[PDB]
Amino acid sequence: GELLAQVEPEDLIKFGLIPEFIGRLPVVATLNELSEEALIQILKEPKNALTKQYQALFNLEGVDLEFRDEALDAIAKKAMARKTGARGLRSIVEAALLDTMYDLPSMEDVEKVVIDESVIDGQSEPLLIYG
Amino acid sequence: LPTPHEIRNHLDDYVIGQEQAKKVLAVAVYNHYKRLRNGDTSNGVELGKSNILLIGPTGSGKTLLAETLARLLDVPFTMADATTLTEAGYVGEDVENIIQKLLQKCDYDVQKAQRGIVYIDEIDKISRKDVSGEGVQQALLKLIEGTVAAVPPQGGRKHPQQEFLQVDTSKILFICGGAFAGLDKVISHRVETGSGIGFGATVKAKSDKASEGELLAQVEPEDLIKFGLIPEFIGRLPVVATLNELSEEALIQILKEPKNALTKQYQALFNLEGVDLEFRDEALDAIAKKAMARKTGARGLRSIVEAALLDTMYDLPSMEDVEKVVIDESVIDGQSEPLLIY
Amino acid sequence: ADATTLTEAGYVGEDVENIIQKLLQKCDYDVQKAQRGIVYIDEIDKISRKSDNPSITRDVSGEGVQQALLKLIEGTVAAVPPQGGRKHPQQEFLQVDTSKILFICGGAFAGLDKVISHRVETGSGIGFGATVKAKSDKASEGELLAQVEPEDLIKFGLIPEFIGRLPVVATLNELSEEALIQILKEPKNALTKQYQALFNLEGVDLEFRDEALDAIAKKAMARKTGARGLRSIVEAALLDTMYDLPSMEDVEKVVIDESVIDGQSEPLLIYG
Amino acid sequence: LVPMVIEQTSRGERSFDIYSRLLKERVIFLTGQVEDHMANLIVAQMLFLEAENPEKDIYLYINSPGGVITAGMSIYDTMQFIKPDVSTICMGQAASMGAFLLTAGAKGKRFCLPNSRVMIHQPLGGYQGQATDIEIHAREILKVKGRMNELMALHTGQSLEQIERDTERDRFLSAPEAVEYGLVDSILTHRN
Amino acid sequence: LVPMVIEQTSRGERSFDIYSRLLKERVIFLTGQVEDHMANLIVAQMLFLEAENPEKDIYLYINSPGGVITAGMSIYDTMQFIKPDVSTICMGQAASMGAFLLTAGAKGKRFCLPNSRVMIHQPLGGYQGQATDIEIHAREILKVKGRMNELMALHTGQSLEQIERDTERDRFLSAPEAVEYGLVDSILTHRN
Amino acid sequence: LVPMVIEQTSRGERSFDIYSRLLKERVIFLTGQVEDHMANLIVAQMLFLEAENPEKDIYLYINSPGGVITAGMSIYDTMQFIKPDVSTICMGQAASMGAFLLTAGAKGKRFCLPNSRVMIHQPLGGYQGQATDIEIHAREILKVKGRMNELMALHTGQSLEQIERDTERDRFLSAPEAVEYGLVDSILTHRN
Ligand SMILES: Nc1ncnc2c1ncn2[C@@H]1O[C@H](COP(=O)(O)OP(=O)(O)O)[C@@H](O)[C@H]1O
Repeated sequence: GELLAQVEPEDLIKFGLIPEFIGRLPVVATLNELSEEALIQILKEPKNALTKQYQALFNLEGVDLEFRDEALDAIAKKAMARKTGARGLRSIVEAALLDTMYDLPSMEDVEKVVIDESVIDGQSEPLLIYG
Repeated sequence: LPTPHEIRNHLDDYVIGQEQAKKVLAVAVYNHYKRLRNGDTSNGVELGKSNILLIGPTGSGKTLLAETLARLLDVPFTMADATTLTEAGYVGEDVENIIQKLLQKCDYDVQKAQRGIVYIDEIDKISRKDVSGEGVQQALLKLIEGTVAAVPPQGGRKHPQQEFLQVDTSKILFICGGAFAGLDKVISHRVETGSGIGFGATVKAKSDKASEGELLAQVEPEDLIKFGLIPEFIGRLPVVATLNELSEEALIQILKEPKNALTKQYQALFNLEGVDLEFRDEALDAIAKKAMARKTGARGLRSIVEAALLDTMYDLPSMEDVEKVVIDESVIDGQSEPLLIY
Repeated sequence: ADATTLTEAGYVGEDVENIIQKLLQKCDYDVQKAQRGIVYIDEIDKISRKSDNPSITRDVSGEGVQQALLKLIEGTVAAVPPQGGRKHPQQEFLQVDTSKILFICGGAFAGLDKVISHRVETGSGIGFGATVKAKSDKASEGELLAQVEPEDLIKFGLIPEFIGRLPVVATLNELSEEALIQILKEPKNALTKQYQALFNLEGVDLEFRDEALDAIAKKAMARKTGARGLRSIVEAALLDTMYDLPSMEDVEKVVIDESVIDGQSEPLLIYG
Repeated sequence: LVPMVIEQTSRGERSFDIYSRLLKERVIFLTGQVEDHMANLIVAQMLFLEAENPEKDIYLYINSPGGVITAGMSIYDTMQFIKPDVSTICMGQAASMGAFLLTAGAKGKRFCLPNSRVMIHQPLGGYQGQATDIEIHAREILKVKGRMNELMALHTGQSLEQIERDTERDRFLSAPEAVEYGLVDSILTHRN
Repeated sequence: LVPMVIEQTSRGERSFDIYSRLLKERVIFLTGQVEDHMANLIVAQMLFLEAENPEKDIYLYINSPGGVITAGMSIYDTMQFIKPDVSTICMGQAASMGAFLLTAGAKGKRFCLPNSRVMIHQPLGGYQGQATDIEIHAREILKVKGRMNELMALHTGQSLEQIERDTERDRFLSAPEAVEYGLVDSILTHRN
Repeated sequence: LVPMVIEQTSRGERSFDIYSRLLKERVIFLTGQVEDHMANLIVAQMLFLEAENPEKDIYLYINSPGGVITAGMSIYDTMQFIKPDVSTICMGQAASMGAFLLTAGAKGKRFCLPNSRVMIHQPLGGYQGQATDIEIHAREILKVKGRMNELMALHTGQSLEQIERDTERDRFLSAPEAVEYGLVDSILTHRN
């Protein structure tokens, strides 16, 4: 982000852009990639949130779905490494929950599902509530 | 018709300095229009075209002069980069595309295109050492002297199942401008008597860059030949002009003297809401000093001023009872915000 | 036509057949008229080979252009669209035979003089054994070009078959002070005459002097800019003059002196 | 090893030796004992620059504890013959021959560094052989001394008798003393 | 053998020796005995960098067990003459001439490695011949000592008396001790 | 002579000497007696690599019967100064100076071949002249002995007293013995 702040129209001209067009826009604004905290909000704050989408699917099956703040932090960290943006978040969730959905309807006497941070990493398995 | 003095005063309103260069452009445009307007040629003698050559360092307002002349007239104007051009059989860029851009400006009007003023930028970086190199320039030969050029009917990709219109370039004035790096050194060896890298030899430590501009005024065709340009192109351009570089004093003038000045634009915006804007002389000098220190150029000046005013203009509409805004050196550095009058 | 634009078939560069298309435009797409037309080619030296004898890679801009022109110059049918392929069915591409179409090639050759000088240069060997002294004398560029032969052109990078199509070869010479001086006034559309007309329309007369032309010619040949350099010197001397000429009035005649060209004087104005 | 430097030009980048690069700027280096082999190299450098620009001055740096007198005469006569003015600068030290060539530069273009040393002494030579043969060789060394003093007096501007007395025995002149004695004109203490 | 390095530039790729590559970055190497040939090479490199850009500082690495004084003064006068500042760095050892040039750097831009050693001693010279000639040479070397000691005190900032006594005999100054003496401003141990 | 090799690049093939090709891979060769010329050459390579990549490691091969200490200290300080970790590998022999450089390698990046010899002995030197001059020179070498032993104990990890006792006389340590002493961290026998 620091490099973007020290940007001038000459830099754009060097890229191979006509100077006349660059002169029509005398105002420039800079942004920055989402951070760990920003990804957490984007994960649940929007109405059509990624977490809410999967929760509806689990609710449709009749099982409750829960998420942990610690696990969500790891997901944001992995997305930053991939630097694929918000869309990459969907891929991360699909990979961790791939095995779960495969055998989720097979199981019976299940009322709620709990996900741990270790489950996201792949070392642990998703916790299931039986009763 | 307008006389050269009229164009001089006009350019002076939007340009500061370059007196010699301004005279050349005015005379050339005036003479070219007289030839174009006198198409009947009552006398048996046939008039001939003339070309303009501009030599000046980067950030010398070369494009500004071309745009100002084009704005002052109703003929179409086009800007192009010589480096992009390539010889036939290469990736695809050709000299014919240059005429296509001109036609697009005049809505594919062949008659209007003939009266248009074509301009070339960054002529440097292409010269004799296969690679295109000088070959790209060779294609321009026929264009400068005048020749028919095939262009698509409606500015579309070349298709065999279509015809290409012919545009005669025998009446299109060409203005070739570019920044030459190292030409001053060649000229110095020719005209100046110095021992270069010597204990007693003069060195460019005095920081008097103004001398460089004066040296460029003594440019001759032989100097261009040493640069690597082929003698055909130098001969095709009979008129040559030199533009010096900007200085701290001159830069201060550009901030307020031009009609479309940077400071005047902000002042108009501020007084439009009812709050006066005052630019201290010290702050203006510091702005020019910062750009020269970082060699950002005339373009970078806008960004420097925008940094200080951005924060101020955001909070100004919040409060009321504001009469005047005073900018100081601290505001430029950012240590303290500009004071307001209540 | 421009030889640089021409390239081998099947490439982005302009096709050789397009040259014949231009000729048709002049005669309103008349095939019969084009068959007896005249064609001029410029800067033909650019397509010459540049040490491409090994043929490491095919040169579409160089040797390739020559090969395509071999049969065209001799004479053959050329398929050119009448109106850029108006309709696919019944296209009827114009067949323009070039057996009777004259072709004139022209171009400035750099280094050819040295090639001719080497061939003309004598000397079988070096040392006491040499029976010939190898005496030579300096010759002008025009003189060497007159002795040109097809063998010399081949070494420049031209195919022998190509030069064989041009039986007659004509050479040109450089210019001198007398030639440049005459060119400034003798031709109809002379440089000096053009400026006189530009000044006459404004109610102003202009006159030149022989001494001024001498300095102009010397400056032109001193800069090595050819005849085109003349314009640069003339405009540079009259720049300040015409910069303010429309401002004042009551001026009937202008006189240029030799000192004016040197930059230590100014043109003399005559008031009526 | 001699380091390499690249000179950037419009034509393109080229590589030259540090000594070769300075030669392009009319700078010649005189270093070490003076002999026929190095003198011919300096003479060639001078003649090469004269043809390139007979109006641009030439700068000669001298740092050497003297050497052969014969080799110096070829350099001295070459500087006075060519049209350009040859500037001489003393770096480190300048013995009899180094000083003779130093003061032999163009008037008003002779410089000396602040801590440079100068030394002037009579010709040193010897011969072994017959008494008759020794007489011939003895005459030449005396004649060389007289001619050298007259040339020094002309360039330095001092009287011929004064030069002979000063050159009779080893005499050391510092940078200020050199200016006072006329060997050099000024001292390039700083860039400006 | 000297290795060759490849430098990537916008114009293309060029191959230079290790010593020539560092020269582009305003770096000069002073190694071995100080003589007229190596000294004239350093002078050329200094003048070459001044012409390129006389604003950036120049770095001089010194590692040498002394040498001749005339060759060294040509470097000292050159460093003070040129407008840009010359930064001296001591690696290995630095004898009288290596120390005289080390302390002669711009104030605030003198460094020494932690284990590097320094040494300062008076001029060493001798002459054999007539009694009269011996007096001339004896006074000459003594004057050189005074000039060196005066300049040493000026750069070091120590009193002239201290410089004379300390330089009377060989004085091995460690990197920390050298900073106290004022030969070098600071000691470079780790980057950043 | 030195053989030439070819480096296949996407643009084209380049020719380099066997020693220059390995330099691109951050490999430096320390062969023969240590001196100022060879040491300054290694220092330049170390700095040149730090600029190209200040994060990758550097490998230093040592095979030499020792040499000068001052020339070696410039290499040691250069290794500890630069940010990259300098890996030291002993091939065949490692004398007193070579051993000091070998132990100076970064922790966990020190290796030696199985049939490799190491030697550690106190600094050797001599001076002749006046009795007073002898004493001052003796103090310098004694200080060097203490400084070398102190630094040796630091990197090796052995107590300073143990190092002083062992380095008092020549001690030949084989590759396994060297690991126990702590001069190295591991042994390379086969490629995994
Ligand atoms: N002499 C001048 N008068 C007015 N403005 C100038 C002048 N020189 C430069 N400028 C300003 O510099 C800006 C950029 O100029 P630029 O087109 O980069 O010059 P060049 O083409 O010589 O590089 C322009 O917006 C122009 O307002």
